[PDB]
Amino acid sequence: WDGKIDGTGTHAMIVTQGVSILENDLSKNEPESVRKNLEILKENMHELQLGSTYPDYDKNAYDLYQDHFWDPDTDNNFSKDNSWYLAYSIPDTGESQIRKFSALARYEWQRGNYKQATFYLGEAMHYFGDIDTPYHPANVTAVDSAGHVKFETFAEERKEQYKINTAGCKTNEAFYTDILKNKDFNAWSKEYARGFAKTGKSIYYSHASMSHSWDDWDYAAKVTLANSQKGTAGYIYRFLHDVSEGNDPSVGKNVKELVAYISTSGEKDAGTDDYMYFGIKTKDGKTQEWEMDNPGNDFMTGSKDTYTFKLKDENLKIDDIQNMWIRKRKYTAFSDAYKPENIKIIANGKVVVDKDINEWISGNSTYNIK
Ligand SMILES: [Zn+2]
Ligand SMILES: [Zn+2]
Repeated sequence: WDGKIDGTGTHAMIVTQGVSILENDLSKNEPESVRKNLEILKENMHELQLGSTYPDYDKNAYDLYQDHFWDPDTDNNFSKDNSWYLAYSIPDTGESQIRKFSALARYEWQRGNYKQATFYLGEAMHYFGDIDTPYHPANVTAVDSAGHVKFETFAEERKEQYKINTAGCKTNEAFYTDILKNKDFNAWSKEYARGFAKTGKSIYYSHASMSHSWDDWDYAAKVTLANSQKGTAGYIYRFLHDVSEGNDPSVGKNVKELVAYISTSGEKDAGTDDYMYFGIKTKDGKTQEWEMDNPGNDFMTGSKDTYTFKLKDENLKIDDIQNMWIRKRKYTAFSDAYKPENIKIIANGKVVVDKDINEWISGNSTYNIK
């Protein structure tokens, strides 16, 4: 979807309606906590809107051209066994970004940081809207500097006509009730989002592609924006319940993957061009290292980088992981010290490590974070 850096545009509309939807569908016997947390979200509407649009303008990433179009099965494929050379981190997908930002949002809300939490939530919804955008050609045709395409700008000038204010039922009915059943947030999200994304892919072939008429486009925008709004409301509903009832999705399950959200200091020369690795050591002495690499320029000054690591051993619990570290290895003979500001590690939907560092890492050395 289209959006603007000031928090306006299609993305912001979706997220704004996501709240109205909840405002009207929330049944009477819903817990006060859910109801009062919704009020806190509404009071931070602007932040929700800024988060909803920010990913298309984020300048603290990898200095690459934005493109938010993936095949709906990408995440599922990357999850299968064998289908990936484990020494390499897994690429970021909209599907995985929903989970990352949702985890960051929950962690922040529980520590009282509502503004930061809302922003992160908005970012999670931005990616859900994307996978719900019916645009799936092999070759993309960008029309602006933010990587948007013509279908999105077409929907943008007509966004107001596509609004909805109800999911179709009350939160005490099937749609909302089914959302709370799966205590495994990450598992639920995967199956929940694919549905919207596949329907979106189908709509692309039958209505939204460039060969279809304007009426087909208007209809495509109508049905996919309704799905996006509804789907978004469902996410926000799940979020409110998760943060209200102190719900933990990682409850006693295996850790097949770890996610690193690294904040590099804004101080001059803090970023590095040297090789960077992440590693872990179990209670039984087994170790595994991964190279943190993405298509763009990694670890830039003041950047916020993301790396997904798939484990060899799929039968380890979070507690079995004793140590965690990052390691630098010289690319050239010239100095290129690295200064990370903060490092968060996520496992099964929960922020298990939140560490401020603000220390220089030089030469070929290892910095332990746990
Ligand atoms: Zn978008
Ligand atoms: Zn986007």
